[PDB]
Order: sequence, then structure tokens, then C-alpha cells
Amino acid sequence: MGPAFEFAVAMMKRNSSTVKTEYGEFTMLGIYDRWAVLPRHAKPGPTILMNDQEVGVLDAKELVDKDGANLELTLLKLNRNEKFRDIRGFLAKEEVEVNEAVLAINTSKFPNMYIPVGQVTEYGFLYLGGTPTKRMLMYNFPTRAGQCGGVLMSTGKVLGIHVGGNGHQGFSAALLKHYFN
Amino acid sequence: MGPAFEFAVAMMKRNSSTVKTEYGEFTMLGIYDRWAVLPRHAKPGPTILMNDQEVGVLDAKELVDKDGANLELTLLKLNRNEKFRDIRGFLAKEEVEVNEAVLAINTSKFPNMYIPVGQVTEYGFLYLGGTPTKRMLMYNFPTRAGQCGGVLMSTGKVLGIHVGGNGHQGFSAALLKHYFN
Repeated sequence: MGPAFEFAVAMMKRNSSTVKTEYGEFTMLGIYDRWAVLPRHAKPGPTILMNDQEVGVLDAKELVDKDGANLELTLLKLNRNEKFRDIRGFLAKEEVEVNEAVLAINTSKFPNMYIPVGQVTEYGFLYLGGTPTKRMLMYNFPTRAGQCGGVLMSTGKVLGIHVGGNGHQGFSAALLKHYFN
Repeated sequence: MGPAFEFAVAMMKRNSSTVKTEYGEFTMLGIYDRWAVLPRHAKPGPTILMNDQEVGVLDAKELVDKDGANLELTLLKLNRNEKFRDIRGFLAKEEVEVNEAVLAINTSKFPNMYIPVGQVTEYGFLYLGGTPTKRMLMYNFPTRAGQCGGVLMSTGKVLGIHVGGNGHQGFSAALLKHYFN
């Protein structure tokens, strides 16, 4: 658990930011170049607040699989002058299962917070507010209304982005290497 | 940081509960026998919600030093049939300074959450909403309106109870062994 935590803290300090869209406040993870990821529910507009600064948005892609199934992620390309530290090496080629994970949240209502959630298993397909969603990962999480965007991590791995739960389990969209390029 | 986290998780699972008084929702730490501690601002009444159950309160003591100075803690004795696991061995005889600490929060709006706050130093005397307060500990904490009751911990040590901050530093009341007995 402790190595997962030490990994998550460093990762978050290097690659995360707090974002505000018109739909609420979220944790954002920068991935490489100018591309970051948000849960789909953040619905970024042409402009966002990133760490309380206005940043333009050049492109947003709502991700679906090869047959149009929802993946519940939005990739966004930011008009900034800095690049993100490339972390594509920490993203897996397929859904990750792990014995001990930590969910990290970085928002003005949850500033730098970390939750041990224990074991992660690949759940795959489910309904999420009625919408058929694929490639979900599941773990223990006495759950909230939103507080989503969290980043799901274990030692040396970035697993996914927290997109919701049922009150007893939490669900993350698997964050796969091939989404990027 | 990681050993601090592993310590805090075990400690919280064994000795903490979520409390609701009429003044809000707080993290509570059970200490031994039937005695727990809350920040002074929780103002427990004759009854509390502990993990969503009504529990009676037999005695509440607002702690002050030998010359009546505020310490910002309330010790409360609960009418329950279980004893708390004794953790007086983890409380220090005097204010603790540490290089790496973790603040742990257990509430229905922050369920099992942990914040690395880095170094803790003994601040001693300060004003806290205008009230002269002693035996404060200080650490890094991009701060909130309440979300106090948090437990401040490092590897093998329970340092204090989070009682407020200024926006850049967070403050905990030192939780001293001799308060108990």
C-alpha cells in the first residue's frame, strides 16, 4: 500500500492539476505533449480553469471502442506552452488487475487526497446511469456523488480514471496506452 | 511517506469513526476504555451519531492548560459496551516534531482519505478565530473551511488532531499522553 502511495504522490505532483469546467470541479491528468484526460462527465468547453487559470481547449475527443461503445473518457488537447511529462510508459496495453491500488484526487474540495482501495479487478461491461460502458475496473469504495476524476494507481502503474460507483464499489475507465498518439 | 501511510490506514481502521454532532460531521479517534477525542468545534451534545448510530455521551471535557489557555480539544466518554483498542502508547509525553506526516480523515464527505503534509513543527501559541490557543503543531496544508477533525500521524506515532488552518499551513492540537487517565 505504502509503495503505491509514494508512487501516487510523485505522479500527482508531476502530472495532475485541478480543473474547473461549467459542469463542476475535477482532477485532470496530463499525459504527454498537450494531451490530458478527464472523465466524460466533465464536458470541457472551449475554455477551462486549470489550477485556477484560463486555458484554451483545442480538441476534445469522447472515447468509444471500435463498435461505438462508451468508454467514459474525454481526451483534451490544451493550448499551453509547456508540454506534460510523458507518462505513456505507465499506461498499460490492456486492462490492469492489481492487489493494492490507491485513488488520488486533486481538487479544491479534496486537495491532494489519497484513498487506499485495495484490490482492482477488470469488470469490463456495465451500465452507468443507464449507459452501456465498457472496460471498467472495480474496487472497494464507500462511494460519493461525483468526486470522480480521481486517478487510479498502484506501484509503477497508472490504471484508470475514476468515473463513478454504486455505494460499495468504485469504477474507473481503464486508461490504455493505445488511446494516445 | 509510505510507512507513515501504512501506519495511518491500520490506525484509522482500528481506532477511528465518523461522527455527526449538531455542529457538523467529524473524524473521531477512540483512545482507550470509552474515551475518544474530537476537535473542540464539534461541540458534542448528550447524544452523537457514531458511524451512523446514536451513542450517548457520559462526559465531555473541553481541555485547557494549567492556566486556563485553550487547547482546542474535547475529550468525550461514550456510553458503549465495547472498549477502544488502547493507543495511549502511541501518544507522546510532549509535542512531536517529524519530517514526514500524514493527515487522515474519515467522514461521509471525505471517506477514508489521507493527505501527506510533510514536515511537522511545534508552533506552540497562536490565535485561532481570535482565541489564544496553545500547543499547536504546523504543517503544509492548502487549506479548507473545516474538514478538521483529521488525525495527524507519522510512522508509529499519533501526533494530534487537525483543528484549522490559514490557507497555506494547517494546525493540529498536540494529543498528549497525560491528557488520558
